[PDB]
Amino acid sequence: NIHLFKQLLNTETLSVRGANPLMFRANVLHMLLEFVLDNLYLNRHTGFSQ
Amino acid sequence: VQTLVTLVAQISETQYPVDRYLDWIPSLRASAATAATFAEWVNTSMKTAF
Repeated sequence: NIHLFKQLLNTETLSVRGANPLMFRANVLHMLLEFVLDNLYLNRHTGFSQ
Repeated sequence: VQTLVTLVAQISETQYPVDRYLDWIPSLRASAATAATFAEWVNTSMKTAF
């Protein structure tokens, strides 16, 4: 799952299996922001059955 | 309507006072849809009888 933590500022990283630890906080913040944004929905009432 | 309310009250919790004779027969806790289908079958029976 490394590719998630190298998405923000690892433009200098060469290897595909590596990531820079110093941007871990920035990557985590971006991940959390996207997590919140993806969940902005209103629940819908569909229907039931006994 | 009297025939309807009398019968439907014997498969649901309705506060319409009826002496009950068929409690020893198992049945579920009828919901709106189930009562609707039951009434549908009751209604057609009367129309075809008259």
